[PDB]
Amino acid sequence: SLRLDKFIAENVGLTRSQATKAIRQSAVKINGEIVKSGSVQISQEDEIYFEDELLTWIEEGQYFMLNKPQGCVCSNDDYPTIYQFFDYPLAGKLHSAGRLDVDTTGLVLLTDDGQWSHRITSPKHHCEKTYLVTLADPVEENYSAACAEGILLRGEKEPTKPAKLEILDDYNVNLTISEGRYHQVKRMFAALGNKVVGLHRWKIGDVVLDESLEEGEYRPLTQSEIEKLV
Amino acid sequence: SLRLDKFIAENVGLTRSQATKAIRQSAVKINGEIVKSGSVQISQEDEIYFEDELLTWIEEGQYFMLNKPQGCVCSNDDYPTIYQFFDYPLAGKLHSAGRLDVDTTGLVLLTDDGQWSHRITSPKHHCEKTYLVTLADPVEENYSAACAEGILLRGEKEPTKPAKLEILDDYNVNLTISEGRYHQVKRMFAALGNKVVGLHRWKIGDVVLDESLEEGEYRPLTQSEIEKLV
Repeated sequence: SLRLDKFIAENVGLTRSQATKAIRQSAVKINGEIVKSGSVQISQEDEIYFEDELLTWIEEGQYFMLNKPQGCVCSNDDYPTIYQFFDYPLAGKLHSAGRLDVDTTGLVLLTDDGQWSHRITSPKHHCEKTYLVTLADPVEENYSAACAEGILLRGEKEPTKPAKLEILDDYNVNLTISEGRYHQVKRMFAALGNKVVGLHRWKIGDVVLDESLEEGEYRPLTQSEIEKLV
Repeated sequence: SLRLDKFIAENVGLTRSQATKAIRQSAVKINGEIVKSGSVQISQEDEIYFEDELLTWIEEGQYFMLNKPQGCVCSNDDYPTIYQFFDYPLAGKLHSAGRLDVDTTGLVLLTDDGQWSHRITSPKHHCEKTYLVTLADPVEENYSAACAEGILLRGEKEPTKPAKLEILDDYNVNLTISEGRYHQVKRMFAALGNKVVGLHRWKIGDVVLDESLEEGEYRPLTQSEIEKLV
């Protein structure tokens, strides 16, 4: 067996200090339990989680893009999960690099590489995520400026970071955000007096969801896509 | 008349900088519409909202505690509101010091004092709120430690601040939090693998909900209670 902090540092690509801080911030679990000590000994009989993503003991280097349908979640284990779209043992070696809510559709990246996935979801790297947002009511003239300036939402201590809004038509826009607060997009438009009736992610960084993928289908990423994301 | 930013600063008790930021961040409305220009002139007849709480220009000093029932919301706007329990014009000169979701019951403080209410709900402050929480599945031994040491919720950059959990029985607990993150209580228990099926607030600071109040009933706060929340 080996130390939890050594495992987290090496598998998530963090310094021992960063791994220690993550552990202190309740970001690390052993078999579903929050663990606050980096000295705890672990083995392959243990399932290790970082920000709720299951890390594999046998990393090989696998990367995929999935077109997620509604009605399923991005957890390894109420609703079915995205792992139903993969066969075992492959399904058991993967975790996600940015989850999508149960009814949000689109681009979900799956990988067995914890260093790669963390770089993608790390706030510091502020990776851009673009969503096709369909609204119940017509877009208003103040939307673009509000998104660019930032919106102070109830339940938040800070306003949303500047986001880029692109109007497609009166009921559809593309919104690019470099963060992912709880139900952020839904809350942003609700704050503006509208309602999100459709949410589809089609881009992360410079990687676009393969439009030939039906919902539930996935394909391996190309080396170019893998490299562009980090 | 006066500038929207002067009104917000004086009424909510913010610095001119904070007021300017809140307005630019779409947290302020004039007669139900978001206004991002602090220079806009307003009269006593205009209805000003800060994060959807209706403020009062000429404060008289009213403070009440209401026992909120399920099926109603805390706002002036799908369901009936808690202001239905008040007669006009009083109902139109009050706002809350901490809102509860539609099916959450219990203690809601109503007032026309923007500074008093702001301090109670301000993220910069740490006013304690205690809830009787009923869960779908049995509570677990480690719940207390988890709440005391912090839980990292999806959508958050930092773990929840220290909270106090008291187990009452197999499906009920009292949880005291000094934070106000979006749907925090529900998300905390969801993170622990459970589900809140019942939620009743009975204490804010050292002020306890009057047990003699039937749902829908309210009473004025005593001077002692008003001061305890100062």
